[PDB]
Amino acid sequence: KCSLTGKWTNDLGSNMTIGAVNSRGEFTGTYITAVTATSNEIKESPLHGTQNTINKRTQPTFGFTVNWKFSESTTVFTGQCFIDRNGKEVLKTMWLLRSSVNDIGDDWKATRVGINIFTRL
Amino acid sequence: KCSLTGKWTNDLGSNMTIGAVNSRGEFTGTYITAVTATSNEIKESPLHGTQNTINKRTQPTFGFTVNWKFSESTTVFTGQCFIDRNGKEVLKTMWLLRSSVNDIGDDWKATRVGINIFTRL
Amino acid sequence: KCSLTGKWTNDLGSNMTIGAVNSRGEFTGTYITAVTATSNEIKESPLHGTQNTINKRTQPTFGFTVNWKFSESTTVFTGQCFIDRNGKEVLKTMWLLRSSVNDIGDDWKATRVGINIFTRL
Amino acid sequence: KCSLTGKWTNDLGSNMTIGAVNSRGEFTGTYITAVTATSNEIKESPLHGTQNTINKRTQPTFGFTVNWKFSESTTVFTGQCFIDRNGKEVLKTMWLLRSSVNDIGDDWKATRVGINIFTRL
Ligand SMILES: *[C@@H]1O[C@H](CO)[C@@H](O[C@@H]2O[C@H](CO)[C@@H](O)[C@H](O)[C@H]2NC(C)=O)[C@H](O)[C@H]1NC(C)=O
Ligand SMILES: *[C@@H]1O[C@H](CO)[C@@H](O[C@@H]2O[C@H](CO)[C@@H](O)[C@H](O)[C@H]2NC(C)=O)[C@H](O)[C@H]1NC(C)=O
Ligand SMILES: *[C@@H]1O[C@H](CO)[C@@H](O[C@@H]2O[C@H](CO)[C@@H](O)[C@H](O)[C@H]2NC(C)=O)[C@H](O)[C@H]1NC(C)=O
Ligand SMILES: *[C@@H]1O[C@H](CO)[C@@H](O[C@@H]2O[C@H](CO)[C@@H](O)[C@H](O)[C@H]2NC(C)=O)[C@H](O)[C@H]1NC(C)=O
Ligand SMILES: CC1(C)CC(NC(=O)CCCCC[C@@H]2SC[C@@H]3NC(=O)N[C@@H]32)CC(C)(C)N1O
Ligand SMILES: CC1(C)CC(NC(=O)CCCCC[C@@H]2SC[C@@H]3NC(=O)N[C@@H]32)CC(C)(C)N1O
Ligand SMILES: CC1(C)CC(NC(=O)CCCCC[C@@H]2SC[C@@H]3NC(=O)N[C@@H]32)CC(C)(C)N1O
Ligand SMILES: CC1(C)CC(NC(=O)CCCCC[C@@H]2SC[C@@H]3NC(=O)N[C@@H]32)CC(C)(C)N1O
Repeated sequence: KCSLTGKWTNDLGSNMTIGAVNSRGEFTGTYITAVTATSNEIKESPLHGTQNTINKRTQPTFGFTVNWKFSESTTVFTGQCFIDRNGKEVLKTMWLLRSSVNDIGDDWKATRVGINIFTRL
Repeated sequence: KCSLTGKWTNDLGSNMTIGAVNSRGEFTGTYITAVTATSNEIKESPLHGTQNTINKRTQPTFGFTVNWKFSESTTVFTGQCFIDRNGKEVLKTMWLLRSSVNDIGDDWKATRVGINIFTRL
Repeated sequence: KCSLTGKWTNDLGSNMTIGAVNSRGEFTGTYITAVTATSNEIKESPLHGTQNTINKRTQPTFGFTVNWKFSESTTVFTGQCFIDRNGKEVLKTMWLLRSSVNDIGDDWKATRVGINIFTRL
Repeated sequence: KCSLTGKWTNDLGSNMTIGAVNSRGEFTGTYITAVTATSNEIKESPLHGTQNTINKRTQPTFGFTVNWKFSESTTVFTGQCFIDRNGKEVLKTMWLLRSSVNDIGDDWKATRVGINIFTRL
């Protein structure tokens, strides 16, 4: 099975624990990033997301928001669960990192984009 | 004030109602998209997200996930609330749309990106 | 007609002059950005791109690279030319801004994404 | 050295040959994609780009446009050359794929985003 519940780790070394997914596809969890651009100490951050429940797909899409507890930014992840050739689950995700800008004129430079690959711990 | 709670509409005509934001910055709501690539009839979809609570910023960043009830995809929004020159609130967001792909080999083509500007209704 | 040749201006106030498009769809030009995150003075920068010519579409897709002459970054634009409801040409583009990072470990944070809308001057 | 000139292959199996980079940082080449969403047979496609020449960086940023000869879309790549721990050259790139849409109302769904990692052949 390819279930979001459990512990995950991505290619950067970030930790991710996801709790039970309810009948509506909602789940919470904690995110421990290995990499930060801030000068603050990294701290465990809550994550909230949902997984698509249409058709009850064996590899449903999902998204979640990480509310960083040491930064003023927000990252959103979206991706899908895959059972690779071997039979091990993989989460392929793309993310957007939103920085805080003091002016709406600086908004053009506030969004970063990137990918992450999560495997089970 | 620039508060996510209330009704919003974006440049595509999509509706968005966000409920109260709790002390942890979590909020739920419903999303009614005006535009769909599916052949299904559009339907109101739940959204879940959080807004950054670090520093009590008057224009905090936020992210939320839309779990489409008529599609098998997931969209994640991230952006910031702005009080423009006049004094009207604006949400500047970028989003990722994740489609469902049956194979991990098709994963490269599953993510769309775009922007939305939300104003109060 | 919706031809890339000529002068353009986007929602940020950036200037853009595109030269003739050759039979292979290649074109050069200059880009004058109104907004910069650097402390350097902005300077006119060359751009190089091509436009798709597969079906001689009235609104072909295109892409080009801006090689900033005052920054160490690179921006790539991709979009399409549209003849809007009125009859005025519009270029709808999305871009990626690549910053220079000293280490491959910092590569995750080096890419920005955003949109631009160009109208004729 | 980390020079764009030569042959490259990415994680999808796509081929890439880049010619000499001139004093202005311009280069051409051909791109052979392993993966296509079209029903057409894949064909070698020209690419045009430039690499940043500011500061004579040993790992300068670059961008290029692929003008697909079998599709009506355009892909733009932007990234940086890295000399990894061992001594291998790696191109870390993000790309935007622009599809052709008949109407400006469909423009919201026309852009895909993704990453590619290129190693020397
Ligand atoms: C992600 O989770 C893994 C699994 O626990 C963490 O790896 C362990 O980290 C501790 C920290 O001292 C080490 O003592 C263990 O030996 C590590 N185990 C393995 C198997 O590597 C990892 O630290 C977590 N990532 C982050 C950023 O906290
Ligand atoms: C977004 O919300 C607005 C505000 O209610 C909707 O606009 C109304 O739509 C109804 C539908 O028949 C019309 O009767 C009203 O005249 C509209 N009011 C205004 C001020 O335009 C709009 O339909 C919503 N968008 C979607 C996609 O449902
Ligand atoms: C983009 O092009 C426009 C058109 O020339 C520029 O607007 C002019 O800028 C000069 C600069 O002093 C003014 O004197 C003119 O009055 C402006 N004309 C209009 C119609 O606004 C604009 O400056 C260019 N953008 C950048 C960033 O250089
Ligand atoms: C990318 O380049 C490599 C290197 O030539 C190609 O790999 C060869 O493909 C031919 C095709 O029949 C095989 O006969 C060789 O055995 C392959 N060599 C290796 C080392 O794998 C590859 O085909 C190219 N990719 C694409 C999409 O054409
Ligand atoms: C603007 C920038 C570059 C980013 C901001 N910093 C942060 O957002 C740190 C919070 C942790 C982000 C972890 C991302 S999230 C996606 C990816 N996947 C993963 O595991 N880690 C990364 C603010 C400052 C100003 C410091 N800097 O400069
Ligand atoms: C693959 C593609 C193109 C997309 C998929 N369709 C959907 O995801 C429809 C669900 C509503 C999305 C609304 C987006 S969300 C961001 C933006 N902002 C806004 O208001 N609307 C848009 C699946 C199919 C196969 C049908 N097609 O083909
Ligand atoms: C990392 C960051 C934020 C960006 C880098 N700066 C630059 O890239 C300036 C070069 C001009 C870019 C213009 C973009 S391009 C797309 C968009 N459309 C438009 O017209 N303008 C904008 C480097 C530094 C470190 C200074 N900062 O910090
Ligand atoms: C809309 C969509 C999904 C895409 C369009 N197809 C193409 O653009 C095929 C041209 C080759 C693209 C190769 C990309 S480029 C970045 C990445 N890196 C790599 O090596 N390959 C991939 C049109 C149609 C309608 C067919 N489909 O549906």
